[PDB]
Amino acid sequence: LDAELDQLLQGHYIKGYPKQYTYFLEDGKVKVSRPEGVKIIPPQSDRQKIVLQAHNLAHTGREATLLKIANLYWWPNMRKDVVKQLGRCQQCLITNASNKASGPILRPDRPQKPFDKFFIDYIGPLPPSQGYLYVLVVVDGMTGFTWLYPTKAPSTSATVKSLNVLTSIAIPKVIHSDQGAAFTSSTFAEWAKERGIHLEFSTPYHPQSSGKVERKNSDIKRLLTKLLVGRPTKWYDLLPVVQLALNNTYSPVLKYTPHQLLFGIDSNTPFANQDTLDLTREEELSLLQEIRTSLYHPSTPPASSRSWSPVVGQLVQERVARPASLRPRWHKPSTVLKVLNPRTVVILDHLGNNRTVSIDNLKPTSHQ
Amino acid sequence: LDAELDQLLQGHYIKGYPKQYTYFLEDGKVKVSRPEGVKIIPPQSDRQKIVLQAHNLAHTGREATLLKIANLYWWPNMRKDVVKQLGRCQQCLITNASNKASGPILRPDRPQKPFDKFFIDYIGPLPPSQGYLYVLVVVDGMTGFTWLYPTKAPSTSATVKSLNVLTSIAIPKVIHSDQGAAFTSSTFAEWAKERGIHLEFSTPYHPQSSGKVERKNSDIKRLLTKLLVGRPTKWYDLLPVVQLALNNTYSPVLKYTPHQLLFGIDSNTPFANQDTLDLTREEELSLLQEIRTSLYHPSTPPASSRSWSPVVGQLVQERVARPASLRPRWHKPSTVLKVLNPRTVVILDHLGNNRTVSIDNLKPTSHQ
Amino acid sequence: DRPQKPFDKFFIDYIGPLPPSQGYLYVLVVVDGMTGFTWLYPTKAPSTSATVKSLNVLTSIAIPKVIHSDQGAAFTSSTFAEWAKERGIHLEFSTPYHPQSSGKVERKNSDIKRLLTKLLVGRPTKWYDLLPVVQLALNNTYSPVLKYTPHQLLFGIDSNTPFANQDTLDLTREEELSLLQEIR
Amino acid sequence: DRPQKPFDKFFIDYIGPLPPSQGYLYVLVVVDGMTGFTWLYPTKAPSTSATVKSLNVLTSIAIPKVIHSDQGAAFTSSTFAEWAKERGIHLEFSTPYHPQSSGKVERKNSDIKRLLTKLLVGRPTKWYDLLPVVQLALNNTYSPVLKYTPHQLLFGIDSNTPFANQDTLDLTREEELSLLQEIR
DNA sequence: TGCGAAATTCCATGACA
DNA sequence: ATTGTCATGGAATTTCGCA
DNA sequence: TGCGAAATTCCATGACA
DNA sequence: ATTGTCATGGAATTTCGCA
Ligand SMILES: C[C@H](O)CN1C(=O)c2c3c(c(O)c(=O)n2[C@@]12CC[C@H]1C[C@H]12)C(=O)N(Cc1ccc(F)c(Cl)c1)CC3
Ligand SMILES: C[C@H](O)CN1C(=O)c2c3c(c(O)c(=O)n2[C@@]12CC[C@H]1C[C@H]12)C(=O)N(Cc1ccc(F)c(Cl)c1)CC3
Ligand SMILES: [Mg+2]
Ligand SMILES: [Mg+2]
Ligand SMILES: [Mg+2]
Ligand SMILES: [Mg+2]
Ligand SMILES: [Mg+2]
Ligand SMILES: [Mg+2]
Ligand SMILES: [Zn+2]
Ligand SMILES: [Zn+2]
Repeated sequence: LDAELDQLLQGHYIKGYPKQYTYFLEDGKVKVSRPEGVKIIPPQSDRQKIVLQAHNLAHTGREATLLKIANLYWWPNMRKDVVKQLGRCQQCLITNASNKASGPILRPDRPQKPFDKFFIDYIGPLPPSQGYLYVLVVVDGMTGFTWLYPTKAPSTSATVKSLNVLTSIAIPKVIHSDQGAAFTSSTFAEWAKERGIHLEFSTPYHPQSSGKVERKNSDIKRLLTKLLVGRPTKWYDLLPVVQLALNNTYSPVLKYTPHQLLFGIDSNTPFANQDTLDLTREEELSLLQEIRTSLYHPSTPPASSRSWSPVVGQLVQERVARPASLRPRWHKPSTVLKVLNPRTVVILDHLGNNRTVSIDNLKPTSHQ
Repeated sequence: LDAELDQLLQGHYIKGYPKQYTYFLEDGKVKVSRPEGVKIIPPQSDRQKIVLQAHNLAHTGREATLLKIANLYWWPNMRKDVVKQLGRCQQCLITNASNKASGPILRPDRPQKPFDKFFIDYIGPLPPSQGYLYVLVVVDGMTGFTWLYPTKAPSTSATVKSLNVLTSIAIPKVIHSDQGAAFTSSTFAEWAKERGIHLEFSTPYHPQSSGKVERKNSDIKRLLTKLLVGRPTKWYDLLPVVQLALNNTYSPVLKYTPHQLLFGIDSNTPFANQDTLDLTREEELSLLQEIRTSLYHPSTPPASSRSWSPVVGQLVQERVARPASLRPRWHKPSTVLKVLNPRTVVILDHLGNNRTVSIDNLKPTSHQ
Repeated sequence: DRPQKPFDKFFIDYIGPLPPSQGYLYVLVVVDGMTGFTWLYPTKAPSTSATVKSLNVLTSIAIPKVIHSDQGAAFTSSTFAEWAKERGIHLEFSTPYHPQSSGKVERKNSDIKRLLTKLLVGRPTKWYDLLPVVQLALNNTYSPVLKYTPHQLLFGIDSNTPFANQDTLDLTREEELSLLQEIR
Repeated sequence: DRPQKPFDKFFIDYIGPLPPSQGYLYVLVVVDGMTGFTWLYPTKAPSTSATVKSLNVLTSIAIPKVIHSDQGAAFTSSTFAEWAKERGIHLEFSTPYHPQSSGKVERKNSDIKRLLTKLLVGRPTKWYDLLPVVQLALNNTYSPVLKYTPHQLLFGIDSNTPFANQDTLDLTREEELSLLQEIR
């Protein structure tokens, strides 16, 4: 716009250009004497190209792009034009990191009864022991009572075999698992349908969702590590010992062991609690029903100073799962279809697929 | 000590045993009726074995070991005896995690002049490009000015070849590097001695120590990523472009580019700053000397609520570098010989070797 | 005298030899005395080795204070006695030729033997896969004397698999003739 | 008229053919007009390709506003002209047979040619490895006219390698006879 | 009605790779 | 069409033993 | 001597694997 | 015998343009 710049040279006011400055012509270009120095005022029709040229040098953000532009030019609301370019650079949007943390975690209510929800996961590969490499970990959500199964692979077949042994005791309402091949198979879905078991899946690449079993994986490995100090890593024969050990370990915050929450009475294990000896089994089960309901429940922690929470319609970006060397860590912008809760969201990518993702694997697209 | 328990049965006071309780004999053992219930008082000579038996079930900490013991027994200051056992369990000390964070980071003073200190490091392996797999990154500490060299391996030979090209410009006083094979070799030490260059090494497995170059590795990779979007990863021909791009990029906090801090004047690059055009080179170098000294310097951040700081004589434990599956993450306790600064320490392991380590790779041994 | 509790006494016994199913010929039966809860383990023999291998799985969940059995070789061996002493389990035997347990247990072992016989007819070689459903049936079976099922008495909650469809347990004239046909 | 600055003009030229050292036969010489700073690049030929390959390394550190050279084939080619236009570098040529630069530059190229000749005698095939030490020498060499060395004028600091031991640059009677011996 | 010490509770730290 | 968890050992706070 | 908007500064976040 | 660093883009704060 050389027409807009003409009125300025004459001396009459244009909204955006301060009247107190001296606008002139030199070397065939409109100039202005600003405190910083004499800058060139490019016509509106040239500004996009300048911003793009400045930005493209090192694909710089707001201030670093501005500082370059400001070396030669001046125009009203330069950063407004810088931000327009930053918001259109596909390379920057998919390569840059987020600088907004996720909102505070949710502390889902503890399942009310044992067998309401099981959390399952695999540990491994571990050093080979008797031809076994993996461990199938089953955690009852309410009690924390764990069942351990050595497997040769994290397969549907080994999960089914193990769970057919476990479910001889009781059948769970729900089985929560991650999106590992072993649990997302049609063979596993068929196995659950046949038994009235509902399969609930974690958002992908978010093991915090399976937090209950993940945390038990830490204790299993920590104990196996201790027992195997200065000996070959023959863990296969220790799984039963580890299982019994952990199921009978106090949780200092609850002041109960997973065995006690499941049965309301210690079995013939060392240091068995004898406090309900004079109670009848009915009096004992009545006290257990009371203990199970009065357990401590943590609350959501404070939000960090710079957190973001999802909004329907918001342009958001999913994190690349297994990013290759020298490739972007982010996918192209997506739109938030539904906000399931403040930490879970349904998105529609550029393909047109519906994906239920965790906000931990999302960043809000920058510059609107 | 069945002698100590005899005086108690008679009814006369012993320090530690509250007089208000009823101490008796039953089933051939001293008992006490406590609010919790009737507990057995084992003789002092039996307590160590009980604590060890309770602890060994799942190698439990203080409260979880106590809660088991308390199920059957009672004695004065039980936790004092629990903590004695925890402090002697080699398996627990080398397997358990720390729960004390390191003290706040140091913000070393910025080198005063260009060429005072160089920070060097390798990036790679990268996808092969023209037979090259690595990048030798050289960062001048004062300026942030970077030199990039493609290499076929992170070798002493490729470092020497590259640095012989760089040092044709100027020779540094110090070269700071990590403990990578390429820089710790005798051939590299010989190469530096020959040139008056002092080699300074980071504490092992602590890349924050090489923070200056590490941070530049992020920008190099981020820019290569952007330029290679939707194209094969042919990075070899982009190193020169990336080098020039980054050396001429503003640091928003300093309001200077690494080129400007090194030369005090922009070369014929896009958007070159023209503010010193009327100054003589001497006036220009005078202003540069002033700019170099007035640069922003960050200060140590606040200590976290539960941090630990090293003390000479303290029992401390070094982190295992490459821990194997099902093996302890910690080495056996060591003693702090000298405290170089609040974040660096000299230790003596059980072997008798002197090691300069970062507190980030140390935990203070628990239970004194 | 203290009220009866789960894990106070486990009653063990062997069922078989049965037709081979997945290489297995016997079922070790474990019944908790108080709750009446049943655990079934298929073995290849009524041996101490097989008893120990099976009971090592059960004792990784809960350890009984007492194990009760008849004078079968597998239970009277010095090996099985060493195994029990290690776990602090007291062994208890019924008089030879005079097997005694409890009313609740004697009745439970009858239902076990009958339910197994009922499902063996037609598929006598497919019982290995049926052991889990046989246990859920048995453990979700209402107790006339106690008002609660073994599952309720052990966990203090209702089950997600209530076996409301209380079946015959007795053989139909068709199953009866089909059973005598296998006896050839 | 604005004061002279570094990167305002780079004076380029070729030295050679020299005895082969590591396969190289020529040295492209780049002298900054203002500071007198020297960059040396060994080439296998005085070609546009070699000039472009060498200057691509230099222009990754700093780009001159103007390049000055004589009418040598490598610098007058349309390829070298395309290369300069791409980088916004103005090419400037001296009149054929009349090479003009500046007093500071003319003197610098004399020291370069002399220092090279001085070190070529005895080890004429080992100059590739000596190029870094030759440059540090040249750049840490005090300027009578300006009071400062090219290193000081370019970085605004003293160097860690001061070449206080100001040598001859002239050939000794032993080096003179040894030089004429090679001329065979 | 209050003191010193012991017992209990709190809770940041870190790992489930 | 879902969602972090909790053992750990110093510190902070409460309770105990006695008066 | 004070208003609205623009410009600048602040700074938590996250990655150097 | 050593030690974190700094681009990034919303928010917070300051400065500018005008009166
Ligand atoms: C392709 C690649 O293998 C994908 N993948 C994992 O990386 C992975 C992890 C874990 C799994 O259970 C798990 O299944 N996987 C899968 C996804 C499904 C199946 C292929 C396996 C896992 O537990 N960890 C440890 C971890 C780390 C941080 C935490 F906060 C928590 Cl709570 C746990 C994190 C890595
Ligand atoms: C045997 C094993 O290869 C050992 N090892 C590394 O793991 C490693 C890293 C790094 C190196 O430079 C590096 O040299 N190494 C070496 C040690 C010496 C040589 C064998 C290589 C490195 O930069 N990163 C990224 C990183 C991560 C977190 C940070 F806070 C920072 Cl500032 C950087 C962390 C991993
Ligand atoms: Mg998993
Ligand atoms: Mg996992
Ligand atoms: Mg390195
Ligand atoms: Mg590194
Ligand atoms: Mg019998
Ligand atoms: Mg010439
Ligand atoms: Zn960009
Ligand atoms: Zn231990």
